[PDB]
Amino acid sequence: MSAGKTVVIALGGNAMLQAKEKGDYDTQRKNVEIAASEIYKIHKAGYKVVLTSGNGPQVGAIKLQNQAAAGVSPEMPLHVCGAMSQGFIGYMMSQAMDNVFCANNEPANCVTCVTQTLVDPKDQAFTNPTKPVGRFYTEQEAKDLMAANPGKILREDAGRGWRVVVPSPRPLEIVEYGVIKTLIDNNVLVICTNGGGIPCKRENKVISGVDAVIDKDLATSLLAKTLNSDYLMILTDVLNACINERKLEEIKLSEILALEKDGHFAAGSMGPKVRAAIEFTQATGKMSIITSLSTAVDALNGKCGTRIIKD
Amino acid sequence: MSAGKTVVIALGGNAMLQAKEKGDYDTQRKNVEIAASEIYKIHKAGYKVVLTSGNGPQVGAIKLQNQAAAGVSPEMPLHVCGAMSQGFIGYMMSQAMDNVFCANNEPANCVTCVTQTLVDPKDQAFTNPTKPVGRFYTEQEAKDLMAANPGKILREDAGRGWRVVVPSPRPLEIVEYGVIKTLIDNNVLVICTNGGGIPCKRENKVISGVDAVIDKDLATSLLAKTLNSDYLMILTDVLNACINYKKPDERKLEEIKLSEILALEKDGHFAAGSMGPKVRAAIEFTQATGKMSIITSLSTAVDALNGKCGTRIIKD
Repeated sequence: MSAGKTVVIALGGNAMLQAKEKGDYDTQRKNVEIAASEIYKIHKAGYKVVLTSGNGPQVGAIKLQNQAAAGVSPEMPLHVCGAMSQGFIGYMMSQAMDNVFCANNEPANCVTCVTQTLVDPKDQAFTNPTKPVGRFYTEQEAKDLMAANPGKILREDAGRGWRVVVPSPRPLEIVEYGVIKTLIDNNVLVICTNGGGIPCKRENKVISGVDAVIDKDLATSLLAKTLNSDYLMILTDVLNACINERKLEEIKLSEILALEKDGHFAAGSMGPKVRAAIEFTQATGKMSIITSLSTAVDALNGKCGTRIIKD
Repeated sequence: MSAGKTVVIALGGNAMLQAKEKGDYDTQRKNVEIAASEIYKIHKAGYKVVLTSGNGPQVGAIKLQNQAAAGVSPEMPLHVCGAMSQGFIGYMMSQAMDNVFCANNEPANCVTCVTQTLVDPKDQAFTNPTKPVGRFYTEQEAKDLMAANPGKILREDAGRGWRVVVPSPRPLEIVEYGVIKTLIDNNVLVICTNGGGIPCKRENKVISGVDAVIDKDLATSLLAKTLNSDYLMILTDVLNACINYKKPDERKLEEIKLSEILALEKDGHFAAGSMGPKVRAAIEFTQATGKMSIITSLSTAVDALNGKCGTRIIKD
């Protein structure tokens, strides 16, 4: 209710895609329903919740489809693809949270907000795309893709295969900030900023879309401190941050500020996750949490996960 | 504006598509920008605004893409395509509204909500798909593709040419209504119900999508009344709903009593007509609420609001 602290939670890939599942609808739906049941617990413990997600595989299938059907229907640019993934991802999430609400005989009170994020158009990211999207290929398939379509680039994504890559500039402003705040002030569980937000530039007072995909964690950090949130929570499948064996539990700003200059996090898909938690904790004095989707409430209660706090 | 009366406006194909126009992104955006200018004037008059739209050409496109790409990427069902189209269309609309707000040194206060609409799974519509979506085809390009595409049904979209046709079951409930009313109470300009809502059924307390495209005027009419909005406004490309097309008896519905338009409906004056569901929709709002419903063209909206034009349906 009106009394709850606010937690901003950035769902990950596996809220939706497990390790090399195929992206059909039902598969993703069952994963979302599993996530929703965990989220619900946080709602029931009485925190206000802002939920975000990645959109990596989902925006990549969509851009793939736009490419493959170009001779048959006009191809949409990458920001429009991002928009369409928000609809789809936002649909799945809003519906499963409505269902878990109703199953527990609570009146549904959840929405998905389409979301734009301003970025810098001449960011270096536009001349070296580095953000993996879509499903995994082999280097065998990857090489034919590039041979086949030489505008497109694949790269190795942490031993899972090869993936198409897109420009990923830093998020500067969530355009729908005011509205998101209005909703949370009003006790709505808000889903927003799916996939980091639709990448846009603002020139001459004109917001127009640009072709990128933003880091979900960097955007949610931005969102969380903009909202002056009580917690930033980034969910994975792994209960903590680890190395090489160091398992990070509660750690102070400084020590983890010290571990990241030494690239404990320049090997993992974990660095900017750490980078996003740090910035938020730095900026707000409030705790950021990186845990598994499965121990989320345990973490809030302080029973587990990597928790980062002020000094 | 906290003092404002609320107006629920359904935008038409022409919000996004004009004349035989191609559906590239830039063309459609251009059209949204034009719609947004007109809308801004209603917000600037000081009215609260909930904006809806169709999604027929855009969801059929998306569905086209999923079918063409099915061998290379998993093909998404129609309700999931509906969701994506809200994403696409709501993004265009919000951005456009944002821009016109900024251009007028007014801070952005606008958002699209993904919207689910409940229907009846047994609704006859499911046995008789009727809603044209996507591009137009020759008769012959069409047969070429129900031999090819068994089950996928096409139909003669009104002496313009052939089109895919899908179940259009009647809307029963806007799942996000409460949130939409909360936004409106807080004076946010809300875009929602784009394409009439993602069609869903609710069974045993579980909501799940069904493969359909709901009439967006029916869904909007339903939303307006659930909101007890002050007006419901359906914007098209014709300044008015009309009677006896091409007689010298061709009359122009201007201000008109509920009783009189109902009877006209009953006698089949709009029946073989694009205005059919639009009149049904305004009737249903006005009959439920006593409030004025308006059928106008995008380019004379405020004048309609100001009572200088358009078909304005008033209670008995």
